[PDB]
Amino acid sequence: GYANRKAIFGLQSCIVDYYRRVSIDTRLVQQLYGEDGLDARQLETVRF
Amino acid sequence: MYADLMTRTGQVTSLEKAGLNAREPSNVLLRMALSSPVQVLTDAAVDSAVNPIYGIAAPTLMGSVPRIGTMYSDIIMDEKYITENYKS
Amino acid sequence: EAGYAEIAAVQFNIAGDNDHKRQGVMEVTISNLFEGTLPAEGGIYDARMGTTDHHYKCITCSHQRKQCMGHPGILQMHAPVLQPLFIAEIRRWLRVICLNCGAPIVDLKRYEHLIRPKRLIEAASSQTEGKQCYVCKAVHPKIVKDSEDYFTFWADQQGKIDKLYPQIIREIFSRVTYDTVVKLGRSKNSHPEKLVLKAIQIPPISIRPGDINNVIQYLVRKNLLIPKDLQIVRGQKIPLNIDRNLQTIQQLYYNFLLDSVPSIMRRLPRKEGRIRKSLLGSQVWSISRSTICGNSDLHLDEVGYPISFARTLQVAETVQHYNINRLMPYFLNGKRQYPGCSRVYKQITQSVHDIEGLKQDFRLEVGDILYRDVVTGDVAFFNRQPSLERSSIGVHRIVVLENPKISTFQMNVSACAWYNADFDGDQMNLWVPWSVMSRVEAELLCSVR
Amino acid sequence: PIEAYIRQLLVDPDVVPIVSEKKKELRVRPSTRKEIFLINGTHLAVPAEAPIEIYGLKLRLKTFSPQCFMRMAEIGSFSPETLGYVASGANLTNFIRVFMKCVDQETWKKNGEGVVVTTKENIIQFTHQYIELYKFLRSGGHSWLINRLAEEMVHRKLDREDQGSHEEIEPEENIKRVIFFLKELSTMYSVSPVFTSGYMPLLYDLYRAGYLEVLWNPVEQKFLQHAEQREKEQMILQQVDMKLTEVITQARQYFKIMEEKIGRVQSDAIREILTMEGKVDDPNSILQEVIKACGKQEAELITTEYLNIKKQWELQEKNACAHLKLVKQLRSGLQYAELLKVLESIRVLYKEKNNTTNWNLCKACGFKLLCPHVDMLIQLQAAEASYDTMRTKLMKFSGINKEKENNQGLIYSYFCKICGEELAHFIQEDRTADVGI
Amino acid sequence: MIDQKIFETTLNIDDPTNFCTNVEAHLLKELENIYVGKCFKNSFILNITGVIQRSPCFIMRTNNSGRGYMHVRFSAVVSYLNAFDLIAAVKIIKNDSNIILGESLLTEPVTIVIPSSESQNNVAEVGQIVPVQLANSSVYYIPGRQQASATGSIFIPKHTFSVYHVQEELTQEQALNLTKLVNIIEMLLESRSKKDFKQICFFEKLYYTYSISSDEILDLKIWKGPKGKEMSRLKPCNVLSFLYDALKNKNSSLGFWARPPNLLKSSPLAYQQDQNSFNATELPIICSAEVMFVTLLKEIINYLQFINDLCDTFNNEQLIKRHENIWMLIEQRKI
Amino acid sequence: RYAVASYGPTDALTGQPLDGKRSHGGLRLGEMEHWVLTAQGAMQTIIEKSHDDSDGCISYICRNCGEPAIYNASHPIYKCMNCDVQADIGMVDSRRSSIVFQHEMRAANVNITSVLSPRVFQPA
Amino acid sequence: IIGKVAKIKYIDRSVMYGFDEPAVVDAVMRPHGPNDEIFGLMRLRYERNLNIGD
Amino acid sequence: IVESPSICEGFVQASSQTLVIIPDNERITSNVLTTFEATRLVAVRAQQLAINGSTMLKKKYSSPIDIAKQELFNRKIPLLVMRCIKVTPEGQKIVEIWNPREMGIPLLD
Ligand SMILES: [Zn+2]
Ligand SMILES: [Zn+2]
Ligand SMILES: [Zn+2]
Ligand SMILES: [Zn+2]
Repeated sequence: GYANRKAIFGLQSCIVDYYRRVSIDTRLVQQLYGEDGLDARQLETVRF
Repeated sequence: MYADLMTRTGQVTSLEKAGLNAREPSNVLLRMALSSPVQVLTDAAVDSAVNPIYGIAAPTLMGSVPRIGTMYSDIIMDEKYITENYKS
Repeated sequence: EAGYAEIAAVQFNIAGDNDHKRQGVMEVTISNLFEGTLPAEGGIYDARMGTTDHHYKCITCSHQRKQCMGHPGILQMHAPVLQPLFIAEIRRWLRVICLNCGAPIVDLKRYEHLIRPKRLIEAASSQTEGKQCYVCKAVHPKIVKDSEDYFTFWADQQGKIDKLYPQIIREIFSRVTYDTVVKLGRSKNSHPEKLVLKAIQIPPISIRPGDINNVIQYLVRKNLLIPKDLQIVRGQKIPLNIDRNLQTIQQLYYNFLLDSVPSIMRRLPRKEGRIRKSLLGSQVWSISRSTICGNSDLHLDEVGYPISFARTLQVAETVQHYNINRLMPYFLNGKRQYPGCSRVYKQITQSVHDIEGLKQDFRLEVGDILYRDVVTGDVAFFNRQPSLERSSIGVHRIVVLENPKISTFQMNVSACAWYNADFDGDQMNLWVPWSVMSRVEAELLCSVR
Repeated sequence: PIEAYIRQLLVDPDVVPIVSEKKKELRVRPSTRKEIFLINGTHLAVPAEAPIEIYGLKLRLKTFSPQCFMRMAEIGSFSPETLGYVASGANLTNFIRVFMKCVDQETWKKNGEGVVVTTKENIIQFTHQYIELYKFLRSGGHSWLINRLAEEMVHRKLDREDQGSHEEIEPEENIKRVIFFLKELSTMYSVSPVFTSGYMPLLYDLYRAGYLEVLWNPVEQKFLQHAEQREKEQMILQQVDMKLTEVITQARQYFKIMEEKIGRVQSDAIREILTMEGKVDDPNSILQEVIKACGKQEAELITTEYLNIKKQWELQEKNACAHLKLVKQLRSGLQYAELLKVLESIRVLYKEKNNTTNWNLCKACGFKLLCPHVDMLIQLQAAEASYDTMRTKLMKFSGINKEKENNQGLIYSYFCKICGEELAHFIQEDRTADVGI
Repeated sequence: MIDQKIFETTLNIDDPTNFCTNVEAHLLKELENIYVGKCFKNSFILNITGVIQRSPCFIMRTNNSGRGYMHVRFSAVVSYLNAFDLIAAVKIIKNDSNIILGESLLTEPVTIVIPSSESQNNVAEVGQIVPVQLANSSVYYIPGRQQASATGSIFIPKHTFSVYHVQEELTQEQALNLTKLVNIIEMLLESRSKKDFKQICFFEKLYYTYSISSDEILDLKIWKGPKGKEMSRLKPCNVLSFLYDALKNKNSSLGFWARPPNLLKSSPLAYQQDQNSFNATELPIICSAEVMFVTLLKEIINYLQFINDLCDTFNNEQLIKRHENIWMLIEQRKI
Repeated sequence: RYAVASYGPTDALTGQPLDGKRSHGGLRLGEMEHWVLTAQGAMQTIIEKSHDDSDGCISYICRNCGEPAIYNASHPIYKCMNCDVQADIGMVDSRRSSIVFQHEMRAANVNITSVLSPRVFQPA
Repeated sequence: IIGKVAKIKYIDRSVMYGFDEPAVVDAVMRPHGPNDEIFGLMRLRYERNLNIGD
Repeated sequence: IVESPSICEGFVQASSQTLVIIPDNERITSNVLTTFEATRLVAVRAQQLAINGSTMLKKKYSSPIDIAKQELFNRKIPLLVMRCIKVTPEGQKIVEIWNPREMGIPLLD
């Protein structure tokens, strides 16, 4: 709980904007969310 | 998300009070909630700090709700569609 | 007449005498509490600062207890008092300016290259004792902090000791120009003159319902003792009774604000503090808790919910032309059958009506709000603490258990993986949305699927 | 009325500071702290009251920007004196620069522009010009002019951003037949076809319909039949549910009228027999009451009286009487002094003074007009009544007493016995006046 | 005065669907319901002329009501009352042992607080109407009120005046601006001309600074009124045609300008000189022509409106002779 | 087991329900539950629970100066004791615990001015 | 369960049974406390069987 | 010399903004409603139906939620989605206006 609360209060300001970037109210944290722009719930494990 | 946040300023910031003060110096209300409101509030007053409202803690501490998810995109009334289609 | 608005930014500043004089709605002049069953006007309980009872209204906003947020007052101190939060700041301003002409002693241009937050700190960090002022020819004494309290300051001129009373501190700080403040990093709103108060702000009644009132009453009573026309100049000897009275006033104010940080600032910090218990957390109505149980006949997106709890929690349905026929059987059952209803809101009277005291209506009026009982098929938020994952709060379809002897929240065993739950004695919260907006979003976003 | 006090109230604004010398004849004291200059040009300040000699005076010609004046006009709630002050500062007007320029000569020099006067009588002239300048800024003149020019410049800006400022063609044959399928399905499922270039809303519609096989497999007709079937069962179930719920409503109305007529004991007994029959909420309670405990006529009158209440409720729905709208203006709060006269205009329509136990009736139409506790509540609200003094007075209108011990639901509020409206609420006694003096 | 203004506000729309059917009609109706007849933003709104700009009908974000709001920028005709202004219709409402309150019956709803410490206003009668002179204080415009709060006193003509030393003249734009003032002058002057001369001259003679026993019908072919005293060999100059020719740039406006008590105030004429022959007890006010022109034209506007309101209110001999103790006090203070 | 009501006993200071079953108050939607609801995007649920069901109220803030104002539809009050002539009051959806929080900071000689969101207009 | 009024006419500081499950009054007595004064002591009994959730 | 504060500085009220609508052909945001936006649209429409109840849906349903969902699915919802892109220091507010009657609905029914 000590580590969980500190992690959230530092990370919670990160919100995906209309460019799928991750930013803090103006300031880019990621140029693209996850560098692929996808959701974790919508991933398939596929062999190449 | 951890690495990109901790390394967005060119230096490895932390997930503690010192790290938050570097990434987000002007977000007093979020900084007040984390560790010690009295110390942050005193420093904000002398510095004449201006706190924009964003994220979660800042809207929450002011009694509002964060602009996230369903609240991110606001909804406007379709003026043109109603006039031709609806009646008073 | 008041339009809709949102807060875009918040500005933090130091509150001076002018701010307190403007924002205050009344001036405290007496130490009496109540003149009978009403608060005494001019006291610390005056109704112009708000109301907390049903026995009287707020004189200012003319609202009841619920709709009045409180308004601040003014207490004109007979002698100046230092600001408890910014005492350290005062010390900084006592180590940079001359105490006889006000001009800066350190060279401002030597701190031009610094960022404005740290200019004053790194300018006052260096020793300034003994430096000779360039415009009045005065030697700067050393500002030593009294070790026995958090506010008293002494000036030492090579063994000549003096006590810097708050009036002397005000007279020293008021002689400082805004150019010095700006070139030292601080903004125009952070002028040192605001660091000494002569008109403190009495917090509104909504902040102190009903110990803090005792501290304020003590402060007012002991402030009345100080002569109103008391004058303090540097180097003047003071009678010991007046000195100890000023000590008591300042200590009372400091303990009113920073008592070992009952005080105002003690309400903020910890888990049971203002921020983490009243703002980041919340106590809510229309919520239920019970021990969870296993039920293999329920779907993974269904929760078994007792009928007794179903008749306590309600769902707000607005009466229109499309649901007049469906909601009508709920109306006729009332609190005597299930499913029924317990409470009706009417647009005609803009008020709230019971269902047992209202049985003379054939049907409902369009626009009314019906608070019906929870039925099978309703969606509900279902939560287990601690909430570590975002699947810890999920929306399940309610299956109402008609057995009156069942008091547990039953769910499929395969649904425990969402909440990291088991049936060794865990308890889980459950609240049924009633607002249409929250009920829509439960079905579309928060569904456990 | 000596010169000293005039120079003293000159000190009040941040403009016109003081140059001070130890060897002069003038002597005035300020009302608050004042930032001052000196010969040898040192910038100092003085406390609220302190004897300061006057070598001379300097009014600064502060230069603002037109953007500040535009921002104030956007706020549009400033006194004409401040607007004119800034307009003269922002070179939008030429008033302060005219009332000044009484300079004896450029006898002193610093950073900012300004008028400098260091004499014995030209300082008097400076004071007279300053007083007359603010007299003009406060008078009827300069108030028409500045307000008019601010309105004109705002209107011109609105014109600048108002008047001076401000493609698919054909789908493919595969998507042509898919959009034909969607067009035929629109009258059959919750789908409306659009003509976007990216084909994407069509893809979501097909995915949502659970049938994406149109794109490659020409088997659309079986899904059309499937949609027709599903719509058919949907309509059948909807109509069955509507019939069931109207039957339930009519049966509950019948039983409620039975309860109000023949009493709780007989009604609950009939509920008991129907409960151990599986036929509750079905209008065979009519037959049960016919052959049980009474005659067929006493149930015939129940049916006719049900129809009578239905007709009366329909007539009440048809009501368009004046009093109704008046009641709305009584239930909006809105300036107690006006709701008091609204209540005055409503009380003329009463019939028998209707003190207690029943509704007031409208003589103009005949239906219910206003419950008495509402009248008393309005009187108290207009009569500066506190909540406690309002909760206790509305206690003769209290609802059902210990007749009902409880309805298994914990309630903290009283209700009116005449209509059921919530009178007030009580949770705990305040008990804060216990500390008296 | 009565002048145009622009306001910004936010309106709450309870039912957005019905509102959006006729947005302009609903917006004008709601603005008229909310703001017409009230004091807001240091002014008293009389009419809502129109809406210049508006926002899309947003949906409120911070609550679950589904209600809407709209930002409206609208142009409205409002009234701003200045200091030292003339109101010729002030009916006394409250005359107690503490304070005197009167109400105006003109297009500027204003309550007048008359201090009951001067011999002029100490004795009056409740229900009597009287012209009122406003003091040198700002008119209070408390938001949400149906009236403007302002102090005032019964108008006694004064014996003093002012002299303006003008050294800088007009330009083309600075005279096109005063064209609006001269338009107001000519409108008020036509209003004067469309009414019978008997009460005009009665009121003008009674509010002359000195005693006018002789009768004269002085004419300028544009303004008509009784002639009074002169000042030796000095001949007035009509400020209206003076400003017209100054706009035509065939005249110089520099010098000393004065409006002495003996001068016909409501007339467009005033005194100009190359050197002060006036026996003024106040120092000349150094200034340009903008301030003197605007002040003189505003004074002419005020006195013309005062006379017009006096003649509008007092229609017959009964009204004028009912209040003749005020008028008696008026003659008692003239030279 | 517990299930209380739509209303009941209320805290005097914060305006929130009391604590737990023993006081007949409500149950706590704590810090970790607002994290989950924000993560899920459930914002209208937060309004229903943290505002409608706990302490939500209406706060009036003057636009011209950012200080709290005084508004009352009945017994018309439209005033602001910092500017008093140029008040432009706008209502903001807040909660009583936040207003109490802001007043406590002002009691500590910290000025709290709220900058309301500016008006937005079409360019037509 | 316990009637109690404070004389001001009267204000009712009564004690109400706020529990969902009904109880049975088992013992009622009026002892004297350490300050030699009457206080009310009531014992409520619940017939508890084993039910779902225990 | 940096002098005493004036009236030009110290304004609390932010200046008004001008809504700059990006033209349709120059839009960058997706032509597909997100689940958040679709949920917000359905909730707003359901609440407004609970207020007004006037709808042009040909089918009949006994709940505002169902009517709002069918209105969104049948592309007959009287709402627009405004996607705030950027607030410019000079005053402009660049936004994107999207019509939910011509975007792909992510919901399922
Ligand atoms: Zn209040
Ligand atoms: Zn010095
Ligand atoms: Zn009627
Ligand atoms: Zn204000």
